[PDB]
Amino acid sequence: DDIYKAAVEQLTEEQKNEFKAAFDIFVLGAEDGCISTKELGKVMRMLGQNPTPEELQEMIDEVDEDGSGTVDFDEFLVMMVRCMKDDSKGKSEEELSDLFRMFDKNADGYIDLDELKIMLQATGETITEDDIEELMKDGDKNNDGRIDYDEFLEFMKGVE
Amino acid sequence: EAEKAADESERGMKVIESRAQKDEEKMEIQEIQLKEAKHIAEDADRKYEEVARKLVI
Repeated sequence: DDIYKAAVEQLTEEQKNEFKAAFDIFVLGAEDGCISTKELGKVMRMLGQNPTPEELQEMIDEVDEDGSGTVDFDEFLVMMVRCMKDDSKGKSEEELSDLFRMFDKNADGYIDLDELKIMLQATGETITEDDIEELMKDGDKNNDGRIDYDEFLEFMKGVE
Repeated sequence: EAEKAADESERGMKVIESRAQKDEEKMEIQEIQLKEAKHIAEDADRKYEEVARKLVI
């Protein structure tokens, strides 16, 4: 699926290398190599965070969808990418404001829907309905008809 | 006198030994019940907290 490679792309190499070499703190010998789900909470204490029963149980629910009682390495990477939200070691904002200038091609102060449609089709994918619809739900909150720099920053947080 | 005292002490031996063993049995029963109660308490805490978060939303 595309979530596995998106998690690959949204996380830096040093972080994931340390994550895996440090997950290898539970394995000791003559083991399957994949530790029980609950032990995952313990590696998190090593990470420096102090999560809570609600998030812990939810996050537990975020692994092992098919119901094997065990976690693989790709689910491991997607959950880790889904845990700390400080992606890209802090997404920038200045060049991003330049990119805000980029979304607008009529120099008005905001992003028109037509400008978004041309921007999206310039990638190579055409327009489908769920695309723009979901992109609007992600970007906007009150039907203001445009994407300003706050909603701009919010929508793509962590994305490189 | 010595013989009767020794016999009394034998009766005491068995009585108190049994008491102690019974206490140990009770200890195990109380231990498993306490573990179950702690599990249930953690369950209830989690449930209440999740409901509270949903409520806040």
